[PDB]
Amino acid sequence: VYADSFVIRGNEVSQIAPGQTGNIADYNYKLPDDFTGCVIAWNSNKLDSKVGGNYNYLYRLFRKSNLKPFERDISTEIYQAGNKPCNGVAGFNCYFPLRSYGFRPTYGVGHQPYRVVVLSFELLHAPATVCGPKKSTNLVKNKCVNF
Amino acid sequence: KVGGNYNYLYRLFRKSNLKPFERDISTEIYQAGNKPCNGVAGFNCYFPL
Amino acid sequence: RGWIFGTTLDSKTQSLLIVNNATNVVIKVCEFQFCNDPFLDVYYHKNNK
Amino acid sequence: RFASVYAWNRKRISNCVADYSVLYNFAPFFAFKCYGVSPTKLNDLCFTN
Amino acid sequence: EVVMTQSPASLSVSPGERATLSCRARASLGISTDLAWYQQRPGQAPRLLIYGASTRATGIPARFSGSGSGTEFTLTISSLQSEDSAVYYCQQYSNWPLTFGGGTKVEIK
Amino acid sequence: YFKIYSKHTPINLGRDLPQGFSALEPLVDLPIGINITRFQTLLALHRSY
Amino acid sequence: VQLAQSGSELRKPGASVKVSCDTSGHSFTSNAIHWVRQAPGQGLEWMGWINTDTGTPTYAQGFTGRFVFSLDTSARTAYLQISSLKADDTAVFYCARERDYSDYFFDYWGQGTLVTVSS
Repeated sequence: VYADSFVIRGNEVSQIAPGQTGNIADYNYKLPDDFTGCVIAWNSNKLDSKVGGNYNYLYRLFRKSNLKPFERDISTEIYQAGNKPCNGVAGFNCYFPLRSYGFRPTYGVGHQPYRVVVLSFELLHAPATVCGPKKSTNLVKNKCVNF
Repeated sequence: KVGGNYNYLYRLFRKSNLKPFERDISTEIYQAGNKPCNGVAGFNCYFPL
Repeated sequence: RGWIFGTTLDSKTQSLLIVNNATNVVIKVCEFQFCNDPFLDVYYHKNNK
Repeated sequence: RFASVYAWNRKRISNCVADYSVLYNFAPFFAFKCYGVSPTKLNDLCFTN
Repeated sequence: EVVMTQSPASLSVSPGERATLSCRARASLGISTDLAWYQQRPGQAPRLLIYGASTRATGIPARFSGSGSGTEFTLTISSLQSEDSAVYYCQQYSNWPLTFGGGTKVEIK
Repeated sequence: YFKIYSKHTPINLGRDLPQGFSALEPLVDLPIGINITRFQTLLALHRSY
Repeated sequence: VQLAQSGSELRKPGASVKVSCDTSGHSFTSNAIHWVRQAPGQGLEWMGWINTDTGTPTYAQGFTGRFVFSLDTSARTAYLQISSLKADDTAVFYCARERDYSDYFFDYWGQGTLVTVSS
């Protein structure tokens, strides 16, 4: 069982799905088209916002290319967004990719922060490790039984 | 408004359903009975707006 | 002994540290800073010892 | 100010360059249900008006 | 978003002369008579002058007259007075980035 | 997913890459992820011959 | 027309300012109150509004966060709060009120409040 979670704006809840594209599903977190398993999302505006604004959340905005599914990139650097090479610090035609969110309780639905967790499974022919609430029985041989 | 917003109107009475993508802002007293609706209003006389 | 993987092999990017042991193996991918060189005593001579 | 349902106003758009992804930040909507084309690939097709 | 541009920047004319000021809004789809004019004497707060395309509010004399439609609007005045030392602004209540114009600095000689 | 297949094949008498046929068996799978695009070795050159 | 507004004060940097806007002078067919700011030598620019009977503020682009809009228990007297004043924060703050509902032109204006930053 793979339980990985993160916090995104409610406007991007529907973007977490196989085959989706956008500003958050192309640079930060991607789901494969043959994904088995599924996701759980619920509102968390109750403890993830302040009147002044919760600026503890960052999201990537600029990248060289769209990443492959199930990859992580926490690198921080300055994207080449102009003809003049980006020496450092900041400036015009040199955009820092990691921008912040502006969650606050005054905003309406859709803009409030949301808390989401996705569970990843895979049912292949591998030795089982986790199972459901069942009970074993005796083994019967040489008889027609529903195994 | 706490008192109540009465600035929005709609149409309720018509002779027949209209085709898709048409409008009608005309105002007239619909006849809803054998009694003619010459004007104003009355029993079996309905203002559609 | 071992293999190392990554995309840049620098401090800004994560990289693997698959290393072999006599009766163990250690795999812990982390954002390792530098990987200078295996420790060498300049001797590198096994014809005698 | 928005029009009434019985007097809805038709607004035309022509001869410009559109970007159907910037409208997410304009209003706090959530569904954006659409019928004939997926919202995923709105900024690739070319229309008449 | 809809933003104004106002010219001339400043006015310095003797009282009693007709003057015309133009407030143009850079909008593709226009404003459609959703404009207002304001007069702010130094000190006290601005006071309402004209609402709508040309209609005047309560307590304002018929000295002031306005016109315009669609994108361009013009204000015409007559019998300018000494106490009319003020800066005139224009506002559009058409979209919801409510902004004001650059202003015309009208000075009494 | 990082997959490793291995098989310890004996018989290396004279040929550097002897002919025949041998199939490698799965060993372990790891949830690494990342965008690995680099290969490097950690050969221990403290003593060689 | 002459809604009672708080007077001027002199504040040191890093202090806090409270500005009130009394309303009961007349009768109002509206459920909102507005605020207008003017630089000492520049023109007018909007900041936002709060909905009466709901207490929900609304902020503009460049005036978000630091500015505080509040109402009264009777939802009639509107207070303005600011903190961490800067050297360029000096300006005049007005209080504008609507005439009739859905008439977004301002007719009732307070006399204005002056805020000065010095030592």
